[PDB]
Amino acid sequence: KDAWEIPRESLRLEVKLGQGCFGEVWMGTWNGTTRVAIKTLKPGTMSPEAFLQEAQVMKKLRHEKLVQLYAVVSEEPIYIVTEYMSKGSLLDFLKGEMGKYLRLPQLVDMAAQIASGMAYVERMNYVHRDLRAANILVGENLVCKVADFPIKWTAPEAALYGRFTIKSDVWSFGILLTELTTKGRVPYPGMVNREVLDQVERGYRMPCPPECPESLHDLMCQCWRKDPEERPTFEYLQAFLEDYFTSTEPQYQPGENL
Ligand SMILES: CCN1CCN(Cc2ccc(NC(=O)c3cccc(-c4ccc5nc(NC(=O)C6CC6)sc5n4)c3)cc2C(F)(F)F)CC1
Repeated sequence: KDAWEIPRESLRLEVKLGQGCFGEVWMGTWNGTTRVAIKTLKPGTMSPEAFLQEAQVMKKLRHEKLVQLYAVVSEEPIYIVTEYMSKGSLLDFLKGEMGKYLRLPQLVDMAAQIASGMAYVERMNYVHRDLRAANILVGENLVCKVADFPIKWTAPEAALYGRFTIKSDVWSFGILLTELTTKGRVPYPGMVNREVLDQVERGYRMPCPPECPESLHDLMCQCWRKDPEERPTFEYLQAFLEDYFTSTEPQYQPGENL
C-alpha cells in the first residue's frame, strides 16, 4: 500500500467507458479538479496482485506519451486512476469521425508520439505485447499515448513461441502503422488469424496501404522483419517518424485519405 494509493472520495466516477471481463473503465474527476480515466476491477473476478501488476507497471513508467498512472485504489473495489484522454482509443478515433480528416502528417505525428511512448517503453526494457491502435489513446491536440487494456498485431515469435519483446512490439507498431494509415481498418483484411499466422510465416506482409508512402510501408516492413533483432528500435522509429516529413517524405503532398 503505497504513495499512489488514494481515497475513492477524491474520485468522481462520472461516465462508464468500457465493459470488460474483470472490470469497467470509467471517466471520472480526481480531486474534483483533474479529469481522469479510471480502470475498475470487479472484486472476485481477478486477484488484486494480477490486476495491480499493470498498475505497478504503470508506476515505473512516467512518460509524456504513455498513459500516466495518477493514483490507485488497491483495497477493493480496486480502482486504477490515470490521466484521461478525451478522444478515446486511437482506434475509435481513426474509424470514427475525426479520423476522416486525419492525413499522413497527423497520422505520422501520432505514429511519432506512440513510437516515442514506445521508445520510452524501450528504454525501460519494458514490453507492451499489445501495441495496437486499440491501445493508443488520443487526447486533445492529437496527443496519443500508449495505453493498455490479437495475432494480427502480434509478431510471430510472440504469437507462436511467446517471444514477446519490445521487438515484437516494434512488429505490432508496424501493424499500428497500417491501422493509422488505413484509418483504423483491421490488419490483414479478409484474412483470419490462422490465415495470417500461416501467411506471415510464409513471409506475407501487408502491401502498401492505399495512398500510404512506400517509405512508411518500408518502415512497417522493417517492423515486420521475420528476424526480431533486425526490427528497428522505437528510438529509430520515433526519430524516423518525428523527422519523417523532412528526412523521408519531404515531397509529401496531402491526399484524398492520407
Ligand atoms: C508484460 C506485458 N506488458 C508489460 C508493460 N506494459 C506497459 C503498460 C501496462 C499497462 C497500462 N495500463 C493503462 O494504460 C490504462 C489503464 C486504465 C485506464 C486507462 C485509460 C486512460 C485514458 C483514457 N481516456 C479515455 N477516453 C475515452 O475513452 C473517450 C472518447 C471516449 S478512456 C482511458 N483509459 C489506461 C499501460 C502501460 C503503458 F502505458 F503502455 F506503459 C503493458 C503490458
